[PDB]
Amino acid sequence: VEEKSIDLIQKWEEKSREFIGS
Repeated sequence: VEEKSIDLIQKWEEKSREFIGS
């Protein structure tokens, strides 16, 4: 299994944007 991990570090690629966004 290695799909769950991709969700935890993809959500982070949107999190990054949450940075300077807020």
